[PDB]
Amino acid sequence: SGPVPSRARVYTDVNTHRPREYWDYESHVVEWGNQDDYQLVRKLGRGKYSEVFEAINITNNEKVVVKILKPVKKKKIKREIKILENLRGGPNIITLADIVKDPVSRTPALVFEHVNNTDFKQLYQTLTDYDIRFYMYEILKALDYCHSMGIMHRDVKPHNVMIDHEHRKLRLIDWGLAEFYHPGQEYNVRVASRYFKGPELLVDYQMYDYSLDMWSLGCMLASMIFRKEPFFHGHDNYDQLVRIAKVLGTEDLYDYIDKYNIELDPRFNDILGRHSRKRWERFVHSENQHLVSPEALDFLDKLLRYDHQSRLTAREAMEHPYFYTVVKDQARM
Ligand SMILES: Brc1ccc(Br)c2[nH]nnc12
Ligand SMILES: Brc1ccc(Br)c2[nH]nnc12
Ligand SMILES: [Cl-]
Ligand code: NA
Repeated sequence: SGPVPSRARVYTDVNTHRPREYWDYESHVVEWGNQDDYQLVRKLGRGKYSEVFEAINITNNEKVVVKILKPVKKKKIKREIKILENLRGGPNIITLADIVKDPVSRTPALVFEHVNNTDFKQLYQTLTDYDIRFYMYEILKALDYCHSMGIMHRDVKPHNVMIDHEHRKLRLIDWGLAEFYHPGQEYNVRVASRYFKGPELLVDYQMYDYSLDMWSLGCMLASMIFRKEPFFHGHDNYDQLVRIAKVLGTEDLYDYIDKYNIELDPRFNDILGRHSRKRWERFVHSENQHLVSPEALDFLDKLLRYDHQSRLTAREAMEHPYFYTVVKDQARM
């Protein structure tokens, strides 16, 4: 028999209740602007799918970020545009300002309202306890928002969090792997960066949901409170599940496999072995103990579960005692 079907615990049917045109990005008609409205100033970065530049809008002299898309399926480009348009104005979501083509090359580009190219990866191994809680809460605002809008990011990692530490402002960027959640849809498991991949991706369980982002968030949290980058340090996608199994234990892994009737790749048969579930105290030492509290460990434990349905939702996470002082200070301000 096949894998047991799965549904999101929250925001299950939000796209069903929308007009077709909200989520049917293949049918979306883009009005392409003129990249000659922008002059590129300098290169910020370069991923697999894009080169990113600081630029000037010559019309209003405003600084913007231009993301030149490396050639790719028209389908992926419409998906990213539609998701960015749907989420525009959401808390801690990057703002799409324009969609343009170079008049000569006809290469498509996305124009975003300016953010500094200071990613969380550059800052997140040097934060105070309070600032980890503060920025984690800001990321949760973006995730609860996109999940509530029927979208999963699928590439949550420190590089995709841009932070202005001076102004205590955060933006979740790079929506190029994001998808719409539809109940019963089987998704591509070749998403996310190795160290942040949820167990569903690693065992090829395709009927996943928003909870994938909550695993990635747990990987980030573990890295930061333990000063261990990355927390799960696999050599490849097979060894990645072994690194998880040595922490979360094999009993819960095989119970998860059984629960969803997952057909485990035979490569796993000799490498997973037999491992106890480790107490988090095992990762605490003199250099990180100031970042680790009962609150932090209780919260982390409820993000890093094999069973995607078990993980906290973004809103449940925001309700956790770990954030009580952040929530109190926000109200005060
Ligand atoms: Br690097 C970098 C900086 C700002 C934005 Br907005 C980005 N989007 N993708 N990569 C980005
Ligand atoms: Br990095 C970064 C993040 C969020 C905001 Br809002 C920013 N404004 N300038 N630079 C920013
Ligand atoms: Cl990263
Ligand atoms: Na401590």
